Amino acid sequence: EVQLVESGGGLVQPGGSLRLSCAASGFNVVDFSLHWVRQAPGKGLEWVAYISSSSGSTSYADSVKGRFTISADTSKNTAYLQMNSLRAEDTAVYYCARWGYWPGEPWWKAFDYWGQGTLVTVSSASTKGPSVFPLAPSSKSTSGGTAALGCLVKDYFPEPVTVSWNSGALTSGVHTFPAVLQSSGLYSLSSVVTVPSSSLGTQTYICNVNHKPSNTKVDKKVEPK
Amino acid sequence: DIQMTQSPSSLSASVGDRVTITCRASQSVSSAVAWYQQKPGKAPKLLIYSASSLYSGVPSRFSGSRSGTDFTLTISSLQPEDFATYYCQQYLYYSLVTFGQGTKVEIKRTVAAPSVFIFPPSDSQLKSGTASVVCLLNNFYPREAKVQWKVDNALQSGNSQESVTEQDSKDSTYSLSSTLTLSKADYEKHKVYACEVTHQGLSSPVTKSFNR
Amino acid sequence: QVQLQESGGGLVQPGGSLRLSCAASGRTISRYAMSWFRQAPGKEREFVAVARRSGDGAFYADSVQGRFTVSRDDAKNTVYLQMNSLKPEDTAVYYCAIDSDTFYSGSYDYWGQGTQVTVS
Amino acid sequence: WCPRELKIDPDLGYSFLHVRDCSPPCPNMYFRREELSFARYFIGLISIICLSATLFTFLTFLIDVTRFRYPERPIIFYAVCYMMVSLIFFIGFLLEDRVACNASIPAQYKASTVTQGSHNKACTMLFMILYFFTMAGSVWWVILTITWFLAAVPKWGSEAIEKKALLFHASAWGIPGTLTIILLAMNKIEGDNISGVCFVGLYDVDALRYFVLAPLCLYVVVGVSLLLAGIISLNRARRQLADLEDNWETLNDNLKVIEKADNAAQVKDALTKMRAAALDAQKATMKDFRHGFDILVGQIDDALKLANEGKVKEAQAAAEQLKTTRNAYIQKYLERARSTLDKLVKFMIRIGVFSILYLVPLLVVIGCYFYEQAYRGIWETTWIQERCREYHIPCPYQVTQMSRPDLILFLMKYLMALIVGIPSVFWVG
Repeated sequence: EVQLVESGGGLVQPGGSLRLSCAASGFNVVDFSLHWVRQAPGKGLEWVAYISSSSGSTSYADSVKGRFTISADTSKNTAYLQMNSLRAEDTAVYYCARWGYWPGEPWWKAFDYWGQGTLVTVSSASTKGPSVFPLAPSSKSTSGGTAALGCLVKDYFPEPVTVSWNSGALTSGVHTFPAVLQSSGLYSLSSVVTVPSSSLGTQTYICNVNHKPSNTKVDKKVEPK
Repeated sequence: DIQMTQSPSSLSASVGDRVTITCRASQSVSSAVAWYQQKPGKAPKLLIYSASSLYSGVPSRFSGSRSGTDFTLTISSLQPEDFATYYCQQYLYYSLVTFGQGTKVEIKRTVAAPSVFIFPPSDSQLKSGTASVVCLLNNFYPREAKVQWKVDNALQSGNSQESVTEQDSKDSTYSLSSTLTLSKADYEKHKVYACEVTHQGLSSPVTKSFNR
Repeated sequence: QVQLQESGGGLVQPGGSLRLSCAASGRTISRYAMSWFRQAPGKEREFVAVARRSGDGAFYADSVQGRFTVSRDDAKNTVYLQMNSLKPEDTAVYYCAIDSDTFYSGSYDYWGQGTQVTVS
Repeated sequence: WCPRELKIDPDLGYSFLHVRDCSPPCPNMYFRREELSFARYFIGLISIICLSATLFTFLTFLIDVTRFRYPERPIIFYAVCYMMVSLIFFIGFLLEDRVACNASIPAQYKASTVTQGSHNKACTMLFMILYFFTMAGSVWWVILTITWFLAAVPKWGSEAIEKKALLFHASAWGIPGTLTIILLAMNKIEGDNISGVCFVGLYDVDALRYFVLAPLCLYVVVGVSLLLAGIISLNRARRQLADLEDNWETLNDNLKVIEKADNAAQVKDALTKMRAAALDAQKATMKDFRHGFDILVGQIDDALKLANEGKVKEAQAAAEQLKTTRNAYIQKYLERARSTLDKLVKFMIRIGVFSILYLVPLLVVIGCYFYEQAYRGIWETTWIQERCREYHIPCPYQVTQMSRPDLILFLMKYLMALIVGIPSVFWVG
């Protein structure tokens, strides 16, 4: 079956350079045009590049003009995209799409087959471990009813961190939050859980955070005040 | 240059309903628009091309229509799997591809007011020196809510950040956290801190306060 | 400088259907959203429903879902709230309201007076 | 049910009021004497001017036999048919009741009555001409709608309709001819007294039910259906030619905009409207007339790829090669289409005016025929109830339901059945 595989994403510094690769299985790049479309985190799709391997008809968007470069190889059936002097707003997930040629249905069919798409981010700061802090519920905050426990993790890079409650024992009524970028360029996240009365279960609630690139295992305790 | 204005920036439709999404082209782009489906975390899959033709593989629920410079996607039946983001693309040429802003089709639900809570900082923060106060809204269906921070009835701007979860699986609800960060030199200024929430399910804004 | 008037209701026998209207003067409501709220003794100031503009739809509460319907016409500047299966515990006054934020934050700045309703 | 003053010897076909050997009276059916005189004078007054106008139309035909081509030739057979109709209806006024009436005889104690049957009377010939040419005129209007259809959907000229003229005459004198021989075979000829002619569907309910009113209703349905089909097929092919003209003029004007322009920006901003116009023009449309737009779009593609690479004069040289492709395939197709689609506009306007000026009298005649169809039993019952003592027949038992029909309705029916010949003059002069 015809398919596309993207590779090359990772952490890069501002002003750096990166080369993404899109490999095709099935069709040939000489019979189809290959496009790159980027999606910023929390935003919509915008077209960033395209290539026609039949003759070479490269053109880009106005946001990346004079800053990106696209090419293709027919021997390895691949398309490469190179970015030099990356700005901080170029962090996105990049998707590889296939578009046919005039005339007929192949052109009228738009981007038909899309790759998995790989994520590139602009690393303003190097890696560091998360700091796990408690969010102590107030004693008078709905005494005898449902009260919220929580752990706030701050100042961790890169993005993927996993927060678990009692090694996954409590899963009902939990809410982990999508991480946000601070003004310092660092990541923050909060995890909350609502438990009813019972002196909050009279057990030491724990937050086990997993941050693999910093290989941290901070299993913190949260207690009422 | 050619701009596609996709009007209903967020739709809320239930199972089996009929969904209409519109897209307006600035220029007189011919019947070359494509409607795309994107599930959260994956790549777009083509639904409709040439403004009328269904793709080989997509169900016959989807259909497209063109009226001059207006383009419409109609989903006759809304299966639970058809809850994704839908995009409008004009393709007049390879180098002119401009997308729409996108419509997030969410699940309609009975409106519930948020259960707001506020957390004071910790001793670990004052050992660190960066005070963070968090105020969370729990289980409110319409996402259009807001929260303001009061420091002795004073408004603060630019120092609060909001994080909102996507719609849940069981109850199809939301959860939001507003975090305000101060330095300790900026912490003991005034004595009380309040977070007030306004939501369409709440008549009067609900305030949660704590003194220092 | 803007006012909103409400009508309908009164002393209604149980099980019936009504149609309570609400019309605003002093400002066009082609770019705003209205809402209906309920105030009862014991449990004060409950929420009923919200009507948006033409692009969006209409949203309802939990104890009123399915048995109500909210509609809106912008030429005459009127919004309608409908009743069905009116169980007689709704001995409460009904309030129309208008949102003061175009981004639907629900900020209520022009409430009105509220039409009283008595069932049984 | 028939008095001694109204009884005839048998086996002559006389059938009035569903009883053998009876016939309606000649001078008075239920109207006044002065009212009948005024109605007869009014019929003669319209008849003389109708004969004059229709004879003017036939003289206009006679001054040049090839003046009207076959897309509009059936209007002159329409004119001659309705000139014979008006001539018969004027003969009715001139001859009063000397033809479509039997004579009285005091010695036999019989009264003047309606001729109904063969006998040896010119009323047979009058029925032949009147019914034949009325049905023929209606069928000729149907044929005119057919000829407009042949000039609308399977677009023909004044040659292909000529090659079907023998079959057209065969129909337009065959359905009226066969219907006339059927009605003469079944002995359903009757006689007027108001006007002075002979016709079918006057004192028999079924003859007016499905041998006069039903054929005219079928003709109207067929004609309106064919007219609406022509209108839809002409205004689909008009607006689909209108947008293709708009797509082509926004391509030709923009090609001039490109040619006398500068900079690397407006060459792209103008060519991007060319490509959008070319794709929509391809959708309108034969295989060579879609492959041509296919190679034009690719020619815009070759011009647009040079413009993106910041080459301005090469886009001028690439766009100027579109002029050869336009002349080689289209641009003679438009003024040939705008002529065949604007003589058809004016033909459609004339046939619409003719239809809206002829159908309304025809629809009035259909309505009055329906009115005479409905209340036949009530009218005859009122006749019997009012005319009982002087005819010595037993009076009706019950159900009076007094209803004397109005002179206005029947005079309208005799009025709009003759003004239909006036509609030719508008096309003649």
